[PDB]
Order: sequence, then structure tokens, then C-alpha cells
Amino acid sequence: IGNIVIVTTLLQFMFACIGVQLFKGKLYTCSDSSKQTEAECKGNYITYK
Amino acid sequence: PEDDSNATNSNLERVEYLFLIIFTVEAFLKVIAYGLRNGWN
Amino acid sequence: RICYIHKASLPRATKTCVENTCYKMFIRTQREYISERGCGCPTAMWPYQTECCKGDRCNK
Amino acid sequence: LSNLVASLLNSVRSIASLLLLLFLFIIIFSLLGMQLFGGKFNFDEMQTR
Amino acid sequence: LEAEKVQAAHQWREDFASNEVVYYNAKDDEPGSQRIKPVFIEDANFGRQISYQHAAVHIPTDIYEGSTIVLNELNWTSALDEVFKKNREEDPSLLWQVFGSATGLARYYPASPWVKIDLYDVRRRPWYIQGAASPKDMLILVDVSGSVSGLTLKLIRTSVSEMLETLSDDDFVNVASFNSNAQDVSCFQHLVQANVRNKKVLKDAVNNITAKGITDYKKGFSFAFEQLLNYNVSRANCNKIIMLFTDGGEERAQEIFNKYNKDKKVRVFTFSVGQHNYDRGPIQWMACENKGYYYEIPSIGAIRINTQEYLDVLGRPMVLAGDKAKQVQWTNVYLDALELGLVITGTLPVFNITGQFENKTNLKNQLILGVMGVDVSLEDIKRLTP
Amino acid sequence: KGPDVCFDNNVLEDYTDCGGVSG
Ligand SMILES: *[C@@H]1O[C@H](CO)[C@@H](O[C@@H]2O[C@H](CO)[C@@H](O[C@@H]3O[C@H](CO)[C@@H](O[C@@H]4O[C@H](CO)[C@@H](O)[C@H](O)[C@H]4NC(C)=O)[C@H](O)[C@H]3NC(C)=O)[C@H](O)[C@H]2NC(C)=O)[C@H](O)[C@H]1NC(C)=O
Ligand SMILES: *[C@@H]1O[C@H](CO)[C@@H](O[C@@H]2O[C@H](CO)[C@@H](O[C@@H]3O[C@H](CO)[C@@H](O)[C@H](O)[C@H]3NC(C)=O)[C@H](O)[C@H]2NC(C)=O)[C@H](O)[C@H]1NC(C)=O
Ligand SMILES: *[C@@H]1O[C@H](CO)[C@@H](O[C@@H]2O[C@H](CO)[C@@H](O)[C@H](O)[C@H]2NC(C)=O)[C@H](O)[C@H]1NC(C)=O
Ligand SMILES: [Ca+2]
Repeated sequence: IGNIVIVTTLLQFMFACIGVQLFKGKLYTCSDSSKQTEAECKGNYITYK
Repeated sequence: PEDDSNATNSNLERVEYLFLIIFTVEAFLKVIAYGLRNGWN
Repeated sequence: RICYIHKASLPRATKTCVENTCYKMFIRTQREYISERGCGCPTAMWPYQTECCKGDRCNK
Repeated sequence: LSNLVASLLNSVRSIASLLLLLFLFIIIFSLLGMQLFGGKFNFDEMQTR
Repeated sequence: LEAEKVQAAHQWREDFASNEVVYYNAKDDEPGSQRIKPVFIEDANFGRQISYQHAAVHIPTDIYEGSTIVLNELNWTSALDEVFKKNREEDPSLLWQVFGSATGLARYYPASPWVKIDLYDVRRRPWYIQGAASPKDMLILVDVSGSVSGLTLKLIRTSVSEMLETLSDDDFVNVASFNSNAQDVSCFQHLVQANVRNKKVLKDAVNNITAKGITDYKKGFSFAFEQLLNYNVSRANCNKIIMLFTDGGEERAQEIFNKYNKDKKVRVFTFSVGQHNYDRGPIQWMACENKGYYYEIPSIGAIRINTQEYLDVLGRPMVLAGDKAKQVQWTNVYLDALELGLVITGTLPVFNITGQFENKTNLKNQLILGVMGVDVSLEDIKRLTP
Repeated sequence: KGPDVCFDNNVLEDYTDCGGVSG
């Protein structure tokens, strides 16, 4: 079954490259939903229980 | 939620009325053509 | 210059360094522990993150 | 490996039929779920589903 | 006068690691800004420890110091301290002199440490709001259709209540709602003086609304336009605004706006509350044709900031007035945040007059830098009436 | 008796900056 394993690994690598192109550096977030940059997302903010 | 709607729904109601009219006079033709045994019919 | 520096991970010992940017390295889930400190704005691998600064001994 | 691809391309018609029946099943159950739980997953919890 | 002429001479910068600003942060026991340790001797008049050598700065807990906006404001608001001392030396009985900045930070003299969680914001204080704009005739429209049920309904209820906290006794307000039918939420049926008692009735009635029905913007806006044209009761005869709290939709209602305000005598402010996938294009359109603004409140943390930014728009005609708008105003009797008893506060807005020699930019000069203010205690007035 | 001052509807006002034109 090494051949099937190798083919699956190749397909996984190709899909990983496609995903890197799609979502590179886009999956970042801030605890405060009102700030959309690293510089803005600094300091403290008020949350409600 | 809670009985809200818009214009597209207001149109889809009438389109569904038309669809109901079509699948009625097409079941009538087959009903009064061969007198409901097959599962699909 | 002397923003907390290191190359390894366990002892957290200083090193020679330059440049006005110094950073912190930590796991995203384990936020309240800095794994590695140095200078520049390097790219983490997994599951680490980088938070860079502008002045000496900003990373703390 | 190439024999597998040849067989896949030979049976692609039945493959498409089988994949279309599954899509029809998913569409039917999606419509039923939209009818049953449409606009109802709106409770007073702070987090949105 | 000194705040206006110093801001013009300010050169906007982008780094502060080399040039650290020196200031005393009131809420304390950091690279980019150096802090001071004052002497804090005890003094009369005030009931706390004060320092006559510099002016303290209060930054709200949700506003990050060290930002480019805050650090630049902390630089040009350092020449005020040499004017603070000259006023105190000329009038030894001078109480708190403060500068409420539009950024959010308040700089007051003399320096004293700040008074659970701190929720103080200078831009929401009655003395700041009364000097940032003229009296208004607010009329809140609340979308109580079915689509707002759930989380976005309790955000609307909180936002409306938080908006009513920005109205003084000179402003007249009323709250309405619409779902295929427009009606008042309370027993008032017309604009009321919006004092403490009247606002509590509206706050009680807003919390008791249920979301159910079909949205209809034409009937909701016709009701609002017909309530701002009463002229049968006591009103403010000033700024006439409509605040629409909704989620989204596809109706623009251009025929209502083309019929009720063809000359655009009424500003329309629109709010989009909650997280949803409804269209916001019509919502933003009503805020641009009518001389208003569009605001977004996605969570409970954005309620406080977005419900006080409409005063920036309302202050545009005040800035263009010139020196005619520089009239000293005195607020109602209230209790000082830094415990000092019952006080009344003077008020004078500050304009951004950079590039006034050429008069060419006029891009951010339509807003006010902030509000000036000096406190007068009631014990001072009681001493003049033996 | 309300205030005698009133500042609104200035012709020179820009009002071209809403919250939707940018986004
Ligand atoms: C009083 O009014 C004057 C003008 O009438 C105002 O001074 C102006 O301040 C702005 C900063 O807010 C300067 O803008 C310069 O140019 C751009 C535009 O912001 C900036 O570059 C980026 O801008 C984005 C905004 O989209 C920002 O997020 C980013 O951080 C900026 N920097 C980057 C990407 O590196 C410049 O940084 C900024 N500064 C420069 C070029 O030095 C205007 O140039 C200023 N106008 C004048 C005539 O000086 C002043 O702030 C007002 N008073 C107060 C208290 O706000
Ligand atoms: C905004 O940030 C800075 C923080 O202090 C201030 O910039 C400093 O202003 C000083 C006074 O203008 C300068 O000192 C003198 O500057 C004049 C220039 O005309 C020269 O004589 C000399 O450079 C200097 N005189 C001396 C040393 O005897 C500082 O040099 C200057 N600092 C920098 C880094 O430029 C601004 O004043 C401040 N703005 C306000 C309103 O306070
Ligand atoms: C006060 O409100 C009324 C009702 O909205 C306005 O209209 C008048 O209504 C009364 C009672 O029906 C009648 O006098 C007339 O039918 C209406 N017109 C006039 C000129 O009175 C009324 O205009 C408003 N203002 C005043 C000063 O009454
Ligand atoms: Ca609706």
C-alpha cells in the first residue's frame, strides 16, 4: 500500500500549497472584535460577563 | 425569525401558486387517463 | 541592542544582537508564557507566534 | 496507478451518477432542515451559532 | 486661544521611541512615554492631595496609550500647563481646569490621582456634550421586526438606553418603533423635555419591546417625519435628527425622503446593530443623502463608542460659525467626578485651525479639537451671598 | 426658556463624509 500512501501524500501536499495561497496570513484575529490590525489590537478592553 | 419577510418571498409565494397549478393539471391528466399504483405516481 | 535575546528555548539566555525591532515568541494557546525572545520580526513555525516591538527592552 | 486512472475515467459516468444522487439527498435534507430550524437558532445567548 | 495656536504649530509625527513624551498618568500606582512622580502635598479647597507643578492626564481604560493618535495629542497638549499655572496664579481660588480632548483623554490641573472598574469617559460628560454641539430634537426609530429578535434585539435596547444618556435638559427626545406599523413605545406621543424623569420612562418602555412582524421603513419614517413637524408643543427649535436602529434590508424609501425633507432640514443617522448577512447598502444610503452618518455596532463592546460619535457631525455648523460659536456656557448643577461636592462647569469649544493662512484644506478642520472647561463650586457662590 | 443660539444647516458644510462611502 506504499503507492497509495505516496499518492495521498502528494495530493495532500498540493492541497496544502493551494490553501497556503488562499489563506496566507489571513486567519489572524483580536480578542476585541472592534480592532482589525495588530497595532490597533493593543492595551485593554472591557468585556461583560 | 418571527414571521418576518421581504419582497423576494412575496414573489415566491405567487410562483409557488403557479407551480401548484401546474402539478395539478398534470396529475389530473394522468389520473383521468389511466384511472396511483406505482410508488412514484 | 539588548532586547531579551536567545537562540535556544530552555534557558532563555542572552546573545549578541542589533536592529531596532525586538520580538517575543510564544504558543498561541499558551499565551502567558514567552518561549523565546530576541530581535527582529522572525517567522514562527508552529504553533508559535511573534509579537515585535520598537524600542530596547520592549518585549516583556 | 495508471490502470486505476484509466478505470476511473472509464467509469466516470457511474461515478457522476453516484455523486449526483448523494448531492440530491443532501439538497433534500438541507431544504427540510431550513424549513424546520430556519430562523429559529436565535436565542438570547451572547455567542451566535 | 493657546490651545488653538499650539495645535496649528504641531508637526504630526509617527515615531516616539526616540522622543519620549513626559506626562503624569492619573491612573497609576513603559517605552515611548515617560511618567512623572509628583510631590502631592495636601491643600485646602480640594479635598485630596494635589500637585501645582504639572497637569495630570486621564486616559480611558479602553483607549490604548502609546498609539499615534494619543501620543501626538500628549505632545501638543503640553503648552497648556504653562497657561494652567498663569490662570491659577492670577485667580488663587481656581478649581479644576480641564481639557476634554476628542481623542478621549482629559488633561486637568492641578494634578491629582484618579478616583471597582473605571468607566469614566470625558466625551460623555454633560459639560463636554453641551459644548460639542447645539441643542437637538432627537427622535429614535427602533426596528422591532421579526428579524431583529434574539441577540440583536438586546443590543438595540442597550444602544438606545446608552444613547439617551447623551441628552441634557435642553434636548427634546422621543422613541418610536415600527413593524409594518409605526407607534410610540411609551405614553408620551410627542417630543418631551428629556429630563431625568422623562428619560427613565423611555428607558423602562424600551426594555419591554418584543420583536415580531414585517419591517416597513416607509411607515416608520413617515411617523418620524410627522413627529418632528408638530410645532404644537414645547421644542428646541434646533437640530432635528432621526436615529434609526435596525439591522438591514433592501428598501431605500427615496419617496419619503423626497417628500418630507426635500431641502434636507433633518439629518438621518443610521445604525446597523448585530452580526448578520442582511444588506447594508440602503442603510448607508439614507445616511449620505441626508446630512448624517452611518454607524456599525457589531457587539456589546461597540455600543459606548458609536452612540456618542454623532456629536462630531452635529458640530460641523458650529465650527464654520467662527468666533460667534465661542460663547461660554454653564452646565447644570452636578457632582464632580473627582469628589468635590456640587459644581457647575464653564465650557468653550476648541477648533482645528491648522492651515488657516491659506484656507485650502478644510478636510479635518470641520471638527473640534475638544472642549475647555473650568469648575465652579456651589460653596464659592454661597460665599458671595451672606 | 431655551437657548437663543442655534447652529445647523450651514451651506459651506461638507457632509460628504458618511460611514458608508469609505466602506
Ligand atoms: C487638525 O487637522 C489637521 C489637518 O487639517 C490634522 O493633521 C493631519 O493628520 C493626519 C494624521 O491623521 C496626517 O495624515 C498623514 O498622511 C497619511 C494619512 O493618514 C498618514 O499615512 C497613513 O494614514 C493611515 C490612515 O488611513 C494611518 O492608518 C497610517 O498609520 C498612516 N501611516 C502609515 C501607513 O505609515 C500619515 O502617517 C500622516 N502623517 C504624516 C504624513 O506625517 C495629515 O498629513 C495631517 N495634516 C496636516 C496638514 O498636517 C490634525 O491631526 C488635526 N488635529 C487633530 C488633533 O487630530
Ligand atoms: C513635540 O515633541 C517634542 C518633545 O519635546 C518637542 O520638540 C522639541 O522642541 C524643543 C523646543 O522647540 C526643542 O528644543 C529647542 O529647539 C529649537 C528649535 O527651534 C532649537 O533651539 C534647539 O533644537 C533646542 N534648544 C535647545 C536644545 O536649547 C527640541 O529640540 C525638540 N525636540 C526634538 C526631538 O525635535 C516639541 O516641542 C513638542 N511639542 C510641544 C507643543 O510641546
Ligand atoms: C396642532 O395639531 C393639529 C392636529 O395635528 C393641527 O391641525 C389642526 O387640527 C385641528 C383639529 O382637527 C384643527 O384646527 C384643524 O383641523 C387643523 N389645522 C389648523 C390650522 O388648526 C394644528 O395645525 C396644529 N397647530 C395648531 C396651532 O393648532
Ligand atoms: Ca426586518
